[PDB]
Amino acid sequence: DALKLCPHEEFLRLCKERAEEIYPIKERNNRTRLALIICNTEFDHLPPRNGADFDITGMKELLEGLDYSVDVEENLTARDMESALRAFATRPEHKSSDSTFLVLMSHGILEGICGTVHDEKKPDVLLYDTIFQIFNNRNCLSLKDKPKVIIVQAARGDAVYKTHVEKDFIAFCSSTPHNMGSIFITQLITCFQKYSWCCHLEEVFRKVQQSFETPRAKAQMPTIERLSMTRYFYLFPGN
Repeated sequence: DALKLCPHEEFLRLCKERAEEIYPIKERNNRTRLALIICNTEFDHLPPRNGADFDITGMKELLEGLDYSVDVEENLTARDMESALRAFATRPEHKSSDSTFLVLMSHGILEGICGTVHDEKKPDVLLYDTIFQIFNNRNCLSLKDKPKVIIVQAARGDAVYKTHVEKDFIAFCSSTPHNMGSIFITQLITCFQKYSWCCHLEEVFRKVQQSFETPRAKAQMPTIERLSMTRYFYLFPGN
């Protein structure tokens, strides 16, 4: 229904008592949080993803309620998806932000998400590794030490340097095969609305996952992947 807000006194108490345990929050009047939604709905060689407008609308409204300015991209090839991500990573607003969200919705394979022109004979794929590399501690200094939340809906889904430089990420992934709004996005929005005022990000994700704890829904439970957060991320909605 509505995003429940965190009382300002609870925000202050938690930020004072648990300051070393949670990501710091920039004050609301000097803050310029950005979020990005990429959604592919029409493909040259894949079924359409109808009702995506409802998922986009819901996620945009949720993120704006969480005080993110939302850029929406639709129906891009893998090349253009990577371009959009690099452009977003260089935005100067991130300097005066405390965090970001990246929401990706398309068909997917194991290694990444499909662009609009993807075919099995001529693949068009944005690799997940590319996403994490674009925003890592070397390549995105303005988001360094800040939580980078990647929400992925992709139907039909040395490393020591990677472990050192890819920090403060979390990915929340649904790979439910295709067939209004999608179940994963609806549950995600409901749990943020009901719980983000009191629980940190991973507790919200766990409430989402618990909603799939039934015999017939368990196979579709979204997964937390590539977790490298060093603190807990409280959103303090309304603050």
